[PDB]
Amino acid sequence: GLECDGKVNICCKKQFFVSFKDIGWNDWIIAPSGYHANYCEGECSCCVPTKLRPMSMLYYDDGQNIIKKDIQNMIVEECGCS
Amino acid sequence: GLECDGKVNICCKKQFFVSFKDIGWNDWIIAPSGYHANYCEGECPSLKSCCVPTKLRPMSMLYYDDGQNIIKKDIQNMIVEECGCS
Amino acid sequence: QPEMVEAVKKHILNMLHLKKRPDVTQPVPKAALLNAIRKLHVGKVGENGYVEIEDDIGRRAEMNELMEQTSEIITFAESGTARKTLHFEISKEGSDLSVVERAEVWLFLKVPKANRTRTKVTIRLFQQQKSELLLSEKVVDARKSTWHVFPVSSSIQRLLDQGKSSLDVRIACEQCQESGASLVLLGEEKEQSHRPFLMLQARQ
Amino acid sequence: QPEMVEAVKKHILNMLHLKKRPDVTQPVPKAALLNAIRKLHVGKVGENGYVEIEDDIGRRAEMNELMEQTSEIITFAESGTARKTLHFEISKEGSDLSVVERAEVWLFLKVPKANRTRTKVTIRLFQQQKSELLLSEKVVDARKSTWHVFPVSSSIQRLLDQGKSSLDVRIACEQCQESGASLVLLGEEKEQSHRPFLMLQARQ
Repeated sequence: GLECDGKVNICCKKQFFVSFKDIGWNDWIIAPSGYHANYCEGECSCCVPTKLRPMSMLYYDDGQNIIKKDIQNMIVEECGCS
Repeated sequence: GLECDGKVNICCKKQFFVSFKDIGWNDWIIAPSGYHANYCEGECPSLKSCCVPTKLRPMSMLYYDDGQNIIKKDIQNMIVEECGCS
Repeated sequence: QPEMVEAVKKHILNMLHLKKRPDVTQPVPKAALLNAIRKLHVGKVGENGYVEIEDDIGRRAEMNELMEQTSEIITFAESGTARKTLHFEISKEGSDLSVVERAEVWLFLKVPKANRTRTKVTIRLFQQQKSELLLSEKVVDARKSTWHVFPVSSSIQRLLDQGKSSLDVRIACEQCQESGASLVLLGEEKEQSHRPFLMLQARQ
Repeated sequence: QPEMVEAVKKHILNMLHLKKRPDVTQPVPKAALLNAIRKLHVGKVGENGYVEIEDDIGRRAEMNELMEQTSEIITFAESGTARKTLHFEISKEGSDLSVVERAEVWLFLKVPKANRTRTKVTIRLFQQQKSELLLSEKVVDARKSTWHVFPVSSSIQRLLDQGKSSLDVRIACEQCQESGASLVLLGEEKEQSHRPFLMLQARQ
């Protein structure tokens, strides 16, 4: 489990968090507050995600429709070389 | 999700089941009966694609570590359920 | 054959943090083993047979992938063009879902004064086509203002089978008024919290 | 910055099977919304506005990875060289484990005749060092043959901290015999099913 911090070059995960307020999505997305956009970059074999975590969202599909969904492999928790 | 069946060249999973009895491991491995040795082989067009497992399932084992020690463990990413290109 | 059998062997050993398969010894008596794992609830054994792991984490993952395929839809009623009627425009997400596991209509019955008299009223829901079929017939409690759930899984199923996504519901409750009760079919201000809604839960 | 914000935007939309972000409209009243999700147990609401998803599948995955860190060890007693003493050789797997969550010693008290008299007996467990420290002092039921659990988490914790992997236990029960009861310390024929054992559950 490697964590990219600036100048490292090996296959690790970057970690930038996105809040739906700054995006203009906090009106149709009821919950959660934000998405953990963690991605894998670097050079090895392909630097693929190795540990994935499902995520549940609560959102407006329409003016009168609420959706509760559970997405698999939504959040990349840990990656390394393949 | 692609399933390798004999003649095929795209990135899919081949699956053969291994019973610990046929291996000589059914004495220290109490449970389960066998392991699902599913692995990903195949070819993806070329930033390259490695045909990596995409859906993984944890598995728990019950086994003798010693003559008087029993272990119940839960391993992550033990079984490869589905793969695709990366 | 052998090169692969040895390949998964080493893999199993790496996952268990073992450099090697355990050396062969004489294990504890089987009766001793089975009894211990039973009492600790780590393993099940039945009818003089093999052992199955209780609290299998693989059975948990097999469950988490099930609810990943099951989606919940909350469809709020829109005011119909007719008396005592609700319009439901089910989200287009309902097209991706084939099998209805559960479908409920939620109505709020408002009862200002708690009656000890006339506790029972019959509420009927009518789906309108072209003709009205009975969605649900339910005798409910008229003691106090409370919610009431109407099972319509079969109807919503049949509706999705026919490729339709719209439901028009007429509601009937003759005994409601004399009980001092009224079903909320609209968002009265300060009563908008009681706006009726359809719940749909479907998979695949 | 923007090219990346748009990257996750498209990503989220592909997971939801949406070609596009929903068009802006007028949503249902919040009181209507919050009340509905509360009653269906799909969401929790905190006063002043905050919304948390009830039955978050992310919490389940966070739970599954937790029990992946935790291992259970069942260590069977080996017969000591002294009277009324058990020897425990904890698996080397216990070295990988640093924090003890739970540790139990299991003893079977055999009572052939069900007595209404002399119901209470005091059982003591002594860890032997160099000196004997009290593992557990428990008053138990002597009505009928049954198992009895002794909590020793603190001691097993202390033991693993000291880098040790061995436990020698002396057992004392003076009132046992006059109760017509006896603790099984060695697995007799057909009584091997009652062989005493230590349970260790630790993580990280």
